[PDB]
Amino acid sequence: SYFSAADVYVPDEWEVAREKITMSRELGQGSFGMVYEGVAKGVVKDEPETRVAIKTVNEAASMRERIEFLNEASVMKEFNCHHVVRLLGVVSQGQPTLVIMELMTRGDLKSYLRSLRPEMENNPVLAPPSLSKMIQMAGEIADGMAYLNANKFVHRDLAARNCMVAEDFTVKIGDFGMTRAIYETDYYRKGGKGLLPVRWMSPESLKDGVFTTYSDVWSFGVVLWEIATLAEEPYQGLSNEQVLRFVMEGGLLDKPDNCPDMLFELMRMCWQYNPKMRPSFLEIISSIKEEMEPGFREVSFYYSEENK
Ligand SMILES: Cc1nn(C2CCN(CC(=O)N(C)C)CC2)c(C)c1Nc1ncc(Cl)c(-c2cnn3ccccc23)n1
Repeated sequence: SYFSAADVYVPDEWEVAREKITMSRELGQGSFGMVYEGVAKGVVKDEPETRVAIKTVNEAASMRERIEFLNEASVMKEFNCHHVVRLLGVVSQGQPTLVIMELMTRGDLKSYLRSLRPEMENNPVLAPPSLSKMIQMAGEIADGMAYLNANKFVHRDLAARNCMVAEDFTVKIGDFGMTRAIYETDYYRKGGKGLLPVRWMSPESLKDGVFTTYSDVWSFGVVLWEIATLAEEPYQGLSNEQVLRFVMEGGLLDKPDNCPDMLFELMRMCWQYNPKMRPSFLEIISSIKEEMEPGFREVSFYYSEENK
């Protein structure tokens, strides 16, 4: 009279010995538990030791919660791309439960962009990012997204808060779902389907709640706008409800102050009302590849043999 509904986590080849992991600096609190920086032995080829981020579930959490955490985190096991944050191992044996991730020392891109805003202290400050630096970020994000699309995924929440920034300033698609609870006001719940990033969503997505790679491209345009405004709220001064109506009826974000023409042109291609007229992520990269740093050819999905 029924199918069993019991969820489990099955230890696999990603399991790492607890003795190989040490945790130091606290990075923050996730929905599941605390996240730390640390060091992991033997998790990267040719590296005796690697700096890592360690997501934890402590001894007080329920086993149901524990298993949910492990199965959610495990989605990242399928990916191996320079521009997607890597999962490096799992400690499911004993407690606390650990998931070991590539460390992104400069944080999420929204936080990073906001950190570049001048302080209200009249001190000397780095000028806003150059076109060349913004283009580099764009290409890296687009490469990670092309990789995900090639692996038949739709992201559904592409936004600066869901990209991460490495020590060397490389931007990558972030660990899935790790910042939505922190930037809670970037979401709006209107019904079933729950909390949706309405200010990042395409007109067609706002209309019927379906997401495609075409709507990921729309969101990519909004990310470029975020980069150019240092992460202002899109459609600031419109309520959540007013955004739905504005975008569905054809309204667009304005060209940011001092935004280079090239970048806004790219935004406009992403924001074509008809999804079929938007470029693909591969086509986006093709258009800016001459402006990418030379090493992009060695590490990108775009130039890899997997891009066929
Ligand atoms: C995303 C991020 N944030 N940070 C820090 C945060 C503290 N400061 C912010 C600031 O401005 N300070 C003045 C302190 C520097 C940046 C660092 C190193 C990271 N890297 C990183 N890499 C990989 C992962 Cl999987 C995670 C991560 C996942 N879930 N999760 C939940 C909470 C926190 C992190 C994470 N995080």
